[PDB]
Amino acid sequence: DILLTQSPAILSVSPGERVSFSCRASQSIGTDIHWYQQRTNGSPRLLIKYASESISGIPSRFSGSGSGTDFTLSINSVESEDIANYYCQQSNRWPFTFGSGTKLEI
Amino acid sequence: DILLTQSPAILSVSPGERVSFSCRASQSIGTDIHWYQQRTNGSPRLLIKYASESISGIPSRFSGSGSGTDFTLSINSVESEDIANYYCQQSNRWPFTFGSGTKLEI
Amino acid sequence: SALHWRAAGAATVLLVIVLLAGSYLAVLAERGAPGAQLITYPRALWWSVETATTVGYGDLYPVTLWGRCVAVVVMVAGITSFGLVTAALATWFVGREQERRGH
Amino acid sequence: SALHWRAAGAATVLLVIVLLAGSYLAVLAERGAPGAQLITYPRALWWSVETATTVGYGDLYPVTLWGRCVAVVVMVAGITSFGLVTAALATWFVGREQERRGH
Amino acid sequence: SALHWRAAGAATVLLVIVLLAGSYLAVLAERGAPGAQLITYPRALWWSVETATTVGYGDLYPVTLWGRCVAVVVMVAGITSFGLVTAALATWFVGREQERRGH
Amino acid sequence: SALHWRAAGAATVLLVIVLLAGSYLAVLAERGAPGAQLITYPRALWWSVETATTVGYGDLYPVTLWGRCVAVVVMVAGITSFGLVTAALATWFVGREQERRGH
Ligand SMILES: [Ba+2]
Ligand SMILES: [Ba+2]
Repeated sequence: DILLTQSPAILSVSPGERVSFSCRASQSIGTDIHWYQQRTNGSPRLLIKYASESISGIPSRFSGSGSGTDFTLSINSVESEDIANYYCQQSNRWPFTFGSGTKLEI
Repeated sequence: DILLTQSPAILSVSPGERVSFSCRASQSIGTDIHWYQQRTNGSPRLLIKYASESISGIPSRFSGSGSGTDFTLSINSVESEDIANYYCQQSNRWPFTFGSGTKLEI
Repeated sequence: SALHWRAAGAATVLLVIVLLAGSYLAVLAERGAPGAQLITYPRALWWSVETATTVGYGDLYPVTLWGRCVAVVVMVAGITSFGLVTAALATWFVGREQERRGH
Repeated sequence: SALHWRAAGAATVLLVIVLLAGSYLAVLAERGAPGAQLITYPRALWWSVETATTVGYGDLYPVTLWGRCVAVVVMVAGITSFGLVTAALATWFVGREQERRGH
Repeated sequence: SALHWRAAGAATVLLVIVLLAGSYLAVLAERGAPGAQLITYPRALWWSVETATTVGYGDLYPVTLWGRCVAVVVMVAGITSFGLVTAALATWFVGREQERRGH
Repeated sequence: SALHWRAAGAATVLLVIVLLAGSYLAVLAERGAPGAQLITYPRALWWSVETATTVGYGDLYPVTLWGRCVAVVVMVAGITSFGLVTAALATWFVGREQERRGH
């Protein structure tokens, strides 16, 4: 089954800097990767779907890119509200799977 | 997205010797690789297209070979006018991408 | 009016229904099978079309028994449909040539 | 009754037999060949169907001479069968249009 | 002259136009989509031909909605064209057999 | 005797010649192209058959302009041939139904 690797586990950045989260799939999955955000004690929240399609209601600050086995979630000039755990998820092959997640630290 | 690796970054050769530049693609791209030459303060100039097709007006000294994920640009008996930076570029999958480039040193 | 022309239409509507039911049933049959790729509706619908036309690119295909069963119905509907239009276009060409002659 | 409608049936029964013999012969011909994947009956049967319909997904194909020979018979039976129904549906549409006219 | 023979020609010219527009529209629709391979005209044109004939090798296929939409028109034109010649060749064989008999 | 039945035969002989010339020309056109796989006669011949029937498995396909050109002739001959038999089987079914009726 597809394994989603998210490394590093923790990401430290300075306020307003640009940050990129990584997600590698153990096999080619086209652009069937989606991103979620989960704040402390919160529920996951769809950020990006199909690797780069912006979701309605998500700051323009958020963007996604990649295809095949390498995917990147980026945030332009991070800010306190972005402090959270980020997960990737694939829908290319059954069963759907999740990455281990990356923590954003300011 | 396709990653083009060009190593070494610098290549040292003696006048008139034969030299070969390398370009590896992170995935099979057939022969959809092209080569460019860029001299100091110059614009890139197409040298070879589709891995081995000679371009009109380019010294016969220049040749290209490869397929799949390994490509080579060769120059027969290098000469001062060849001192420059060389780049590879793929058109197999969107978006087009460039290699990091290799510097020829005599 | 003319039966042939009716069967053509009947088969096109029908084919469209089989394409739609096929997409839905395919996902239903394939989800639950490790490695299955025919598991979301939009691409399943594209899969059904490439199956009915027999184009086959090999970017998607069923890997379970029911999926393949569904596949067979889609192929047969596509082939039978596309072949029924041809039989329709022949009864037309033949009926019109008769005039241009003497019937 | 009507020959065409009979040939259609004859060809469908026949196609089914070729599909079955094809699955069996395929496995027999492919086993023994390194890298061969058409080596178990259930999937061989699915392979025969995708071959006769010409859908081809490329998930399975013969790699030996006999296998390919078997493949050619299945393709030809499928194509000839599916094309014989069409010729049957045409003789029908044509025979019925004649009435709706004046024969 | 004869309608059927005309439709055949009409469909061949048309198919050629759909092949050409198809190659152009395909590239236009696929460029911008990560991983897309149907992104240069020459190979797109070859892609359109293998699609219209339904040969499908799986070396190239659209991965975007518009691309697939374009694909469907090419398949349908190819199938409808290739099936219209057959209906044409039948009206011919039928019209000629009538003579060799008594009409 | 009957033209249709003759064209069928003519097309089968012809198809066989195109298959043979196709295998030979394919190898000739593909050798010299890095990564080309259609480069030995036996498999080229199998390739030509899967192309003419449009089965396409995707185990082999031309990657050069001439190869693809050769491919197009093989596809068209296969399709035109297989579609000419069908038109032949229709003129037969139609000519025989006429008797069973009143012509
Ligand atoms: Ba096909
Ligand atoms: Ba195929």
